[PDB]
Amino acid sequence: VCEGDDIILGTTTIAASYSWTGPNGFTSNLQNPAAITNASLIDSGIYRLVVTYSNGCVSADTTVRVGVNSNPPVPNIVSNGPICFGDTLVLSSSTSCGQSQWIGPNGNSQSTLGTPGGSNVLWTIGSTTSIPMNNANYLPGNWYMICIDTVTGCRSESNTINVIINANPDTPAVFNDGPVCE
Amino acid sequence: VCEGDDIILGTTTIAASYSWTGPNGFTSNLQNPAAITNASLIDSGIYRLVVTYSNGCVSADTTVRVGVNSNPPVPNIVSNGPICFGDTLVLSSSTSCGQSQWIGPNGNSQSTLGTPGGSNVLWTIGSTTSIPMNNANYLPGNWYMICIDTVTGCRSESNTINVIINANPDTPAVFNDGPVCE
Repeated sequence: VCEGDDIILGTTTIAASYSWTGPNGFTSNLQNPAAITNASLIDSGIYRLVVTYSNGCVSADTTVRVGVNSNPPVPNIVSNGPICFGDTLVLSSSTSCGQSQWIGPNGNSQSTLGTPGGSNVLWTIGSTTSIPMNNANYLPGNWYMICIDTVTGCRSESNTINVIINANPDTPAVFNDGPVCE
Repeated sequence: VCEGDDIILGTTTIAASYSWTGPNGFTSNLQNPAAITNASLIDSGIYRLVVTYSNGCVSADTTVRVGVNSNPPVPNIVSNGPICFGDTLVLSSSTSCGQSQWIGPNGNSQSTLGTPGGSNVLWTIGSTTSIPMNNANYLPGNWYMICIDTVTGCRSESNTINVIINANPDTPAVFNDGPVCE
């Protein structure tokens, strides 16, 4: 499991009494002990179960070994600052992440965050993404990043940045006083 | 352990009953007592364990001695104030710290906070750091400092300062009324 997720333990057998023990004070007498929610690295270890039958016989102790994975460090996103419209928008971070899923004003759904890699500015295979002006996601507003661990499946969310894209003023009109003598 | 960290106790043997005692009211009857979280100096001391077997025999009391280290005092960071761009930025503190890890807008990751000492403005071997204008980290914004105890491994975070770097105005254009008679 990855930190913050739930550790689900339980058995499928039938008995007069159940006895569970484990790491960080864990204990239970049920077939399905309450989930260990918001699991931490301290909860990793060996969970064990012994079962007592109505005939007074006691079964052999068996085990479940639960590993807990760390999430990637919280990344710090840095933008190019108050970029002028038409210039390439670059969002990056110094934190090393396997994959990086960028959440813009259009984010957090499968119709936007399509298959990673290739020409996909919102789901890259490293921490830096470049968004051209001719791109649906070239938008100002609050951006964040999710670091994806490609080995464990763990995710860690970033800080939030306000991307500012400035407008280029219109071609100005220029007028004069009309014909003038030499 | 260092204050704020967790004290993890437990045994590896098999018994009918376990009995733990310790400092600050600690007691448990498990093979793996709940962690003492957010450990304080008051939790330091001798933890002890006695184990009872199913045959009625009781083992000898053994010990674990847990020391708890203090964190460095919270340092007060002082900057040079509203420095003009191009001048050297100095961040310092009166608190004596073994190493000092500076967190700027690019901080808190291994790609930024590289090996301490030498030409590394973000990870020094004392409380004062100087950032030249020709440096990636010469940035305005919210800075903090982490004091690192090089003997115990303990860390203590600082206060937060807003560093202001002012722009130098552009070379002004100057115009006049054109040719004038003597």
